[PDB]
Amino acid sequence: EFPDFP
Amino acid sequence: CVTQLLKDTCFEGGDITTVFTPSAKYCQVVCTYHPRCLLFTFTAESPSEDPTRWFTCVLKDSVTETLPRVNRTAAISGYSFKQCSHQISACNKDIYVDLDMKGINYNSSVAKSAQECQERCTDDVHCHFFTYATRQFPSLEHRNICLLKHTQTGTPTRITKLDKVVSGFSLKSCALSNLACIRDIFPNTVFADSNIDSVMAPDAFVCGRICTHHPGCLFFTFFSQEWPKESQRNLCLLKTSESGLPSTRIKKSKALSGFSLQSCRHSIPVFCHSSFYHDTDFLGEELDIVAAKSHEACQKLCTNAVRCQFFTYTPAQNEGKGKCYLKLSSNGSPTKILHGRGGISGYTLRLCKMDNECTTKIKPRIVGGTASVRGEWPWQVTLHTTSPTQRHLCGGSIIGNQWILTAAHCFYGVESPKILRVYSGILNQSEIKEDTSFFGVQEIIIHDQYKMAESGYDIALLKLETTVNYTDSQRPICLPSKGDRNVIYTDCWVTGWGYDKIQNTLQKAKIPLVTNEECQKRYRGHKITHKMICAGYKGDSGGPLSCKHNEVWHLVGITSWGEGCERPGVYTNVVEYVDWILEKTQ
Ligand SMILES: *[C@@H]1O[C@H](CO)[C@@H](O)[C@H](O)[C@H]1NC(C)=O
Ligand SMILES: *[C@H]1O[C@H](CO)[C@@H](O)[C@H](O)[C@H]1NC(C)=O
Ligand SMILES: *[C@H]1O[C@H](CO)[C@@H](O)[C@H](O)[C@H]1NC(C)=O
Repeated sequence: EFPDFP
Repeated sequence: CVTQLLKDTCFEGGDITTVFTPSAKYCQVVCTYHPRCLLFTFTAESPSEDPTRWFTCVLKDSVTETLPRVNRTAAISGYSFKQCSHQISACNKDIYVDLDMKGINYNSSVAKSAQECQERCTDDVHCHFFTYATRQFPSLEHRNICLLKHTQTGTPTRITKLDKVVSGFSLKSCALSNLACIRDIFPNTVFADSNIDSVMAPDAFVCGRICTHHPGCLFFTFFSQEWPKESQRNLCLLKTSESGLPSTRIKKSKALSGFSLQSCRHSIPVFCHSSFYHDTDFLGEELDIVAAKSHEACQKLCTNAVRCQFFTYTPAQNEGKGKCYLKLSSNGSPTKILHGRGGISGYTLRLCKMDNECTTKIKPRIVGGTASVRGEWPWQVTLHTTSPTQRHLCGGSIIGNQWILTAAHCFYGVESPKILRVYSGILNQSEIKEDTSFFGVQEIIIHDQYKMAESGYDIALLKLETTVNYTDSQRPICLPSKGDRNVIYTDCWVTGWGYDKIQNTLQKAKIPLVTNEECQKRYRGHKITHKMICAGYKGDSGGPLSCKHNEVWHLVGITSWGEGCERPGVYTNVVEYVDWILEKTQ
């Protein structure tokens, strides 16, 4: 996984 | 059938499942493609609703085929297209602004535009959907990043509003991907990676067709009926892997293994399993049982009953009349497949309407050996010019309701489309008389960059001013798929009349393809580009090069020059012009 947008 | 939606209407109950869609119109597509959904209720962005309950698409089933409507604000509903005669696609070109669609985030590259992000998603083995942060996005770290995503269903696990971001789906189901399909079916081998799902399939064709429309399935294994363990016959395991390939292939026997084909989706049947399965009983929930004279009449009753997904027919093998058991299940598939009880089983054809129409089977009717008949080449058309008097000018192929694909060099000093006349289902030119009906060309789309036939960029479209009532005499051919670039066609056929000197009856002749390298040698003065393909060792300008592959016909080439009825003819390489054709048509 990548962290997604703030 | 009720294609339109319903301003502020909710259906009460039915709740089969709940998913998140970006819009009602797409929720309708999900409903249509789900094996049990008849109707739905979507929740729009509104004052009236908690932000959590937005983008909610609730798929429903009713036995009566409708539900009770309730006036409720922000709600859009809600019938599936199963009831419709219209064709249907899952292709959704919509880009969704200020919208973040959530799932497993797996590549996080950086991109030029929303467009190039979509292109990446479409070209990737794992991508269901994407989010792209525009230039205008706050965090400078994040602006321009294109992160790809997947889920179990293909739909997002959630949808939230987030300013300066754009979301959208893979366009594999618009025939736009350049991902190569692998058509090879590995026998006596199994695969051992993740097991994301399983159904009961009667053969490995069916198995691999189900892998194709299942969004999380990249490859599969089928344990045939002849397998050891009782608990595992007709078991279609649907697989995937982080890499996307099966890590390893075990010799392991009585099992076939293959790959998804989401990429070559149109041009192959997917939803349409017209075959019958003899001394085979499909287990599931019974819906009706009816008198029936043939197992064909059984299918037609299944197909005609919207809830029915599959059937078994019991021959009186007495008074002649069989029992037709109309059935359904949770997915679209039997819960158990049993052999040795004398039934004929198959599926609803209510599903073929989702398949691309140029994939429908061919009849059987004649081999002639040399000349054509009735409905042999339903896509081939004759192109008439009214100047100086009425004559055949070109061959063309039907590729759309409203479209012909043909050579640009055909239209040399044609001044107006109004000089043209397209005729379909024609054999003897003799058969054309003033009374004979024809299609009038609204428009000629020549490729920009076309100058000379031997320069190669030689391709034309005719938009017909009235659409084609599809018949046994008038059906389209399919465009080659971009995934199928590595395909080795071995059953290729040129059709036409003579075009100089013209033959009366439609000439048919099977011809071998010839490699570009190989052709280039025979052709001294002129360059043969990758945007051309060759063949040889009896048709017109603009005439089709038709190849049969897996009982489906493809338009591989269009006639362009050639010498002489021995040197190979040059052709326009249709595959290399697919973005283009799709561009100019939608
Ligand atoms: C064209 O029509 C039939 C085939 O449908 C053929 O037998 C006939 O000979 C042709 N007519 C001519 C050459 O006058
Ligand atoms: C819901 O309300 C009323 C009565 O049920 C009726 O006029 C109609 O069916 C619905 N829609 C609107 C706009 O009033
Ligand atoms: C996405 O990122 C990979 C590495 O994670 C990179 O090599 C590539 O440029 C991107 N994807 C492609 C071409 O599929």
